[PDB]
Amino acid sequence: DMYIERAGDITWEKDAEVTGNSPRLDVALDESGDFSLVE
Amino acid sequence: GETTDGVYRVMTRRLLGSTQVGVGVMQEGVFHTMWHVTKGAALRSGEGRLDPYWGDVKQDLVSYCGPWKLDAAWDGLSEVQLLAVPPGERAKNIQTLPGIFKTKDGDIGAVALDYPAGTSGSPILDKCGRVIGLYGNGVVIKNGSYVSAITQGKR
Ligand SMILES: Nc1nnc(-c2cccs2)[nH]1
Repeated sequence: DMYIERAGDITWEKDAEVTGNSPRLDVALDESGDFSLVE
Repeated sequence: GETTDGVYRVMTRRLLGSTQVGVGVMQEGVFHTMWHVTKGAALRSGEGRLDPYWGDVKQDLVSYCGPWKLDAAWDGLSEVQLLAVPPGERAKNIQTLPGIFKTKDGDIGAVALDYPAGTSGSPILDKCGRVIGLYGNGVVIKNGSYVSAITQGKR
């Protein structure tokens, strides 16, 4: 069986660490909910 | 069980010790997570039970105790925050400018951040703290890096 445990409030943090890029990708979504790259 | 709004870890004792299989959002009395985290199974919250109410494998989403309540959307321009809840580690906010997944059926925001699989279900928020989707369903791109869709339901 699965159980849940609280981990925190949902709030925006002022001055949080800023990272990650912003790629623009062509993708396909199948019936199983899997994303794949289209080339 | 605990009904307080917030972010929650989804745990199991089926495997070795106590394992974090994912994360979810409690909002307006409804628990929201990704389908691949629970596979639609019932959940325990203290001595209480949370039963599935709605779910869809293709969207990779599930809600418990009521219908999907999260309806905020990324504005297509601004930075957002992943409120990452990794296994055995404190909740941490990461700010990022989303990229885009372009599909035959329209565009969706995407975040290029890599966390353990048990981080799936962590909420992505806008500047007002509204949940614009959940992290954890995405793809491995050319250079081997992970990019998650910003997955949002329909209210
Ligand atoms: N190949 C790979 N790298 N990161 C991942 C995931 C992160 C959150 C859910 S799956 N999967």
